[PDB]
Amino acid sequence: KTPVAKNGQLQVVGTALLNRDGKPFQLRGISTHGLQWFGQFANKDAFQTLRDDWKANVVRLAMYTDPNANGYIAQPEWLKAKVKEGVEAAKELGMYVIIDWHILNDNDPNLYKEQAKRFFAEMAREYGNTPNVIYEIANEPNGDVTWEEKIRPYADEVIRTIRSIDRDNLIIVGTGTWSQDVDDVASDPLPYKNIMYALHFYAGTHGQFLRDKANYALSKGTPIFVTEWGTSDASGDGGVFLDQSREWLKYLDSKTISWVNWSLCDKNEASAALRPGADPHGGWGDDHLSDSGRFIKAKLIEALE
Ligand SMILES: [Ca+2]
Repeated sequence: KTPVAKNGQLQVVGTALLNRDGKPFQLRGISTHGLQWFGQFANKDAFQTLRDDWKANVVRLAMYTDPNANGYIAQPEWLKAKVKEGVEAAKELGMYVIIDWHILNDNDPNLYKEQAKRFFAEMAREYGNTPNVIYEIANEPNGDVTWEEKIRPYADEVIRTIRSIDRDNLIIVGTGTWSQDVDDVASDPLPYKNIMYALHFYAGTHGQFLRDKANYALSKGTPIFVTEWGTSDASGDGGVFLDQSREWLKYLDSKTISWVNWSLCDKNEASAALRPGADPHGGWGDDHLSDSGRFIKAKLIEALE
């Protein structure tokens, strides 16, 4: 029985994500790399391998926005079509699916706020009628871009647009310093239904100092969802950090915090789950899973156990 058939319409109560029966529920899965670069993996066959064999219950569609990255602003119809294919695939498989407005070098989400509103309004009219879709409205605010000054104002307007159409599907809002500054949200939280706040980390870079920030946020009532994390270090030059990854996943499991690994592609970098040449349509043998991918697959299987 599929994840969506078993869990239905999710709800946020306090810090906690719950399923349709009010039971605590953890989403676990993996993100595409940028759809403009590694979109070949965002298909129903790859996703079925993730569901059936890896035991993932969520996928994330990383739609870069920055036109210099060949993001949505440079080629909106072509990228929107990829997002739709990804969402339709997830719907057919009964998986949850995150539509990620993947800001990064465009470090202030306000830069493309009008485009974000129109895009998410469309996504909500198309997909807001079933439980699957999750709207991630600003991947990683960074630089001099704070909760009070820039992120919350952006989020309030985009959330009002979404909530005028889709009253209940989850919305996840990024936080300052590449979605680290979750401890700033409680100073002025958003008064809408089913909102959670992003925490991102790399196992080779972040440790207890960032877990303390998460705990502080949780203690003030801020719901956290890890929409992106890596097994490598921030630069990616350290190889993989599996004992540090295990420590982080133990922490997230203890708090029933949902998590999404980066990334499902075959780029020659430590955080990529697949080895170069891996089949876009799934069924990956061990030869084409990287050290990171082998670990993530095993952890997902173990969690369902
Ligand atoms: Ca809905």
